[PDB]
Amino acid sequence: AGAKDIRSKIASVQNTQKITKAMEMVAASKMRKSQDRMAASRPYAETMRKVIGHLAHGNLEYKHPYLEDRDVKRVGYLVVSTDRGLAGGLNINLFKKLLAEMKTWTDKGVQADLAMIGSKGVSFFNSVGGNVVAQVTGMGDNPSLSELIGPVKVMLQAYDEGRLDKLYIVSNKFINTMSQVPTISQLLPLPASDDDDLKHKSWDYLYEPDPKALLDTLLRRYVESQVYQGVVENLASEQAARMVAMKAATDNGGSLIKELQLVYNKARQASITQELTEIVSGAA
Amino acid sequence: DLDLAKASATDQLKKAKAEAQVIIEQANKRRSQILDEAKAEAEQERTKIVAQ
Amino acid sequence: DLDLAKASATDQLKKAKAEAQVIIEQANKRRSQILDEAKAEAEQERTKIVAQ
Amino acid sequence: QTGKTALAIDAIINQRDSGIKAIYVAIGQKASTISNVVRKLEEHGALANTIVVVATASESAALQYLAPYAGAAMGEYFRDRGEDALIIYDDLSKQAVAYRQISLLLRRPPGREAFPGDVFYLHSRLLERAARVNAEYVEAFTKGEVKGKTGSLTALPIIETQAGDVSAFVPTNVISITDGQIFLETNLFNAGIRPAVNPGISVSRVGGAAQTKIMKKLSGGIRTALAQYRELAAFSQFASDLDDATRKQLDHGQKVTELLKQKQYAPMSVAQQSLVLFAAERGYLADVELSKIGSFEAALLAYVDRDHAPLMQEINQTGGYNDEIEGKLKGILDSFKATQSW
Amino acid sequence: TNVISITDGQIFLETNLFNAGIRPAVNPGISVSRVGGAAQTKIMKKLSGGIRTALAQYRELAAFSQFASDLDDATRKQLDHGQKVT
Amino acid sequence: QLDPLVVGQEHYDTARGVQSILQRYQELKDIIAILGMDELSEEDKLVVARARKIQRFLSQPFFVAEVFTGSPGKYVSLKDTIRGFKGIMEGEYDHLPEQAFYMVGSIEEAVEKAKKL
Amino acid sequence: QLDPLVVGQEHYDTARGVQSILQRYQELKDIIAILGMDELSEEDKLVVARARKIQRFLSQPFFVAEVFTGSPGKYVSLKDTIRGFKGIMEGEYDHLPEQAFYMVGSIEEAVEKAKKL
Ligand SMILES: Nc1ncnc2c1ncn2[C@@H]1O[C@H](COP(=O)(O)OP(=O)(O)OP(=O)(O)O)[C@@H](O)[C@H]1O
Ligand SMILES: [Mg+2]
Repeated sequence: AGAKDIRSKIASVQNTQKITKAMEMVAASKMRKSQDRMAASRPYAETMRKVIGHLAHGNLEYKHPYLEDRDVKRVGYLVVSTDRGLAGGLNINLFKKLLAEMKTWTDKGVQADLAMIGSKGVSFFNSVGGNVVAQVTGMGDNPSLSELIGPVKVMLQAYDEGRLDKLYIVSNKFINTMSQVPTISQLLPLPASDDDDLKHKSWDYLYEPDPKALLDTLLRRYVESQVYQGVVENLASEQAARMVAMKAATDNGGSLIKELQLVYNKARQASITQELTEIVSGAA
Repeated sequence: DLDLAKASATDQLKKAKAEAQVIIEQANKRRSQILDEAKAEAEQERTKIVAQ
Repeated sequence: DLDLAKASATDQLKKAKAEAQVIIEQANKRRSQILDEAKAEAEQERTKIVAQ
Repeated sequence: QTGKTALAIDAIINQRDSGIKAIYVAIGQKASTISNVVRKLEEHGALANTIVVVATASESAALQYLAPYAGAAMGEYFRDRGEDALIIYDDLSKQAVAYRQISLLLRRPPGREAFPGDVFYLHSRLLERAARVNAEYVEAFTKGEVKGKTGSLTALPIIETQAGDVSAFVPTNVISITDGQIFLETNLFNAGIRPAVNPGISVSRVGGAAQTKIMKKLSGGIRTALAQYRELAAFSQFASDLDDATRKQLDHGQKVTELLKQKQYAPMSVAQQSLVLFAAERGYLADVELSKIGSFEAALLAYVDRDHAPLMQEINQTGGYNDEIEGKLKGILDSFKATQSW
Repeated sequence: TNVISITDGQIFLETNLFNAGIRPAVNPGISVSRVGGAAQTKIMKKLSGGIRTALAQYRELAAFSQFASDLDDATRKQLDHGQKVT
Repeated sequence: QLDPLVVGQEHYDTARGVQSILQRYQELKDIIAILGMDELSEEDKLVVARARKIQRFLSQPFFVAEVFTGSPGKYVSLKDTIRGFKGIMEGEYDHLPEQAFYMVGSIEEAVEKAKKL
Repeated sequence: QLDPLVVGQEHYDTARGVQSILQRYQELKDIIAILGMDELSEEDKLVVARARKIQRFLSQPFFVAEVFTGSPGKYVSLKDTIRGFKGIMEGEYDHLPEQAFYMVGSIEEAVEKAKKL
């Protein structure tokens, strides 16, 4: 409608610019605070990947499901995903990579299973109509190391009883403050693709008594560490992806305001000139 | 379990064949309704155009 | 045998639907042609009588 | 190009058997457009019931301007003898443009938007002639020849807006005068909602007193529900969780929006409209997938016409509604939805 | 426009403020007095500069009030002070 | 007439309360339309809910409008009107849907439409 | 003349489909301008991905315009237009890039352009 309405439209775009600017800074506070959690979790997880760099080597290995390989018919994926929108093209560029791999196995008839962390994963894969074996949501700013475990309680029991023949973790990764990469990697069977510790081959290992318990409990901490660190590094990726996208909106909003104001200044000037002609031509 | 399965399978198949045969005869009732209406508006079109 | 019997029944119903639609459409095809014949006959007759 | 004329000549075409006489007044149209609309009236049965009054774009500014009044004088003859007439003034806006030409050439002072000030008096005295008169007035006019009959003249004026802008001087005057409006708009028409009737800004000031009881009962629910569906659909547009009341409402509203689309020159009797609304307001549509809703309606009308025509005659003649009518319609919807295919 | 140009200052009263319960309804930051502190008593002149700057800080923070749970406590202080002055 | 020296403070406080809630909701309504209601504070989400109810509770069917509505018209006392708006501004009806208010009548029968809804 | 009786149904349905997709693309453009496309639904993204191809395929080289674009002009039979747009809206071509459709005479020429991008 007219200038009165257009002036009201501009005020709503100006309101939008501010709010999409405030949540750009607030996001950038969270992406730095969550980077500290990631950087503190990294050394523990880095040690766990060195620990399996040993466990892949040696001929002293006993029997143990997670450590030894298996002929593959059914594969499981743990997908971490956001509770919140506005992160931009984060979730879907991860999910298409998952579906490409999932399709690749499904090509040869290998079965697949999903377990999800976060709201958007549940909805998207329910829309595609895939399996979902287990779920957790509402992780918020930072979940506890114990509260996310439901998805792995099923997925670990599934690889134990041979319900699964591979298990994977699926997340974005924080490679830069303004760039992040979607990734998929296998946890089980603990990949013998990793190096044997040949430099330390002279030191071939001696078990402590009760080697079943010591090996099993240690590997439970390994998968617990790999899943939790992957969640935390995805949460750093979301708050970073939000800030970048909120920054663009503030700029795009600014363009929309200048455009609209030029339109209004025309409408204003015309309505003055149009009615003044009607008045002066009415002096007859 | 094999004997009982046969009986229902037959019962299911006879039902499916009965509904399919009804649908083809119902399609012929739709056909003959459409054709008689086509005939009815063809005579009516001629009669109005010559009256016109 | 129970599962393949219902598979047979559903492919029979899919054929029956196919049959249902085609019959309607040949009727629909026929409808268009007859009405075009009626329109053609009326226009030829009308134009020669007005000339007469 | 939103279907203004299409609606009004379909309203003429549908009077072919209602007993209401029609007048179509063409102000300022091109003569070949009139010749085409008169042809469509003649392909249907409608021309024998209709007067066509013409002032083409070639004719002088006084032949126009005066045409609506010439049409009303013909409609009043039926109105004052206990008969019903329907008069469609086409482009009452162009009547105003012709009257502005006359007024400026006569050097009368221009008012707002350069129209003369009396332009409201031009249209208001035209439109207040359309009236229903009581039987006493007819008896007095006819000098006792006709007794006990009430005569009526119904007017359907047409206005063109330039960009949906209702604030122009001629639209604001005519909106002030009339007993309601139907807004047709381009966004709905391009989306394929044809007829493009905007349920929100359209209103009838007579409302339910004009309907048959069956339509009255069903339709009262439709229009305000459909308006709120459009509000709810905006507020929803980025909500991911949808509560079941909301999910149902947005679903129902899409299915009703789809149901009200209708092809040109294909008017529906009372019984056909009533049956299709009964399908929506009793939820027989609710499970049906949306593109099939169009085929569902066509199949339902076909089914009922072959199998249940005595009820269609009952409803069309009476317009009645009762528990047995609801029961018979319930039985028909239950029977159709089981036995037939869309 | 003429009277805005002629006068020494403006008190803008606003309806959004009035409907939201800010009853005196004066919109700061668009209202102005070109005479300013020369008009004003020593005590009022000394104290009122705090109000002027507090409401300026309040306006920018008001956009963060929707999600002011995660803020620097200094900002949180400025925001909770802006509200209580308002 | 809307000032405490006529209306009394009971009525005045109730009207000023309603205006402030509806004004706030009109600002929140702009955020929602693009950022979505999940983006709000949980306080602002509760204000948006209770406002959107008050907006519907101000509706009332008239027994000069039955021909349009088809429904029986309602009359309310001033006393009952005040009590109803206080009840939406506080918690008593936080649990009813929005459609349970629309064209109801008293608050004492909005619960009944909720049970019907 | 855009009327089912004179044009017949295939032409009429194709024109109204094109009109419906391009209208819906106008409705999304105000979302896309502030939010960007990533916020859209996966069906809304498919509407945009088709509409953009439709807008490009409406372009054409003209024999009188050869002096400007250098490229040789095209004359397109009506049958090729209907077949072409019907295929885009059905998604027969959802694997080609947008550039494939710009300034190609017929849909065969889009697929040959797509081979060389
Ligand atoms: N219900 C309908 N369904 C499909 N198409 C329709 C419908 N109604 C009208 N149309 C089409 O819309 C076009 C314009 O209709 P119409 O001529 O009535 O519009 P108008 O507003 O009168 O245009 P103008 O402003 O030129 O008088 C025509 O092509 C007509 O066939
Ligand atoms: Mg027209």
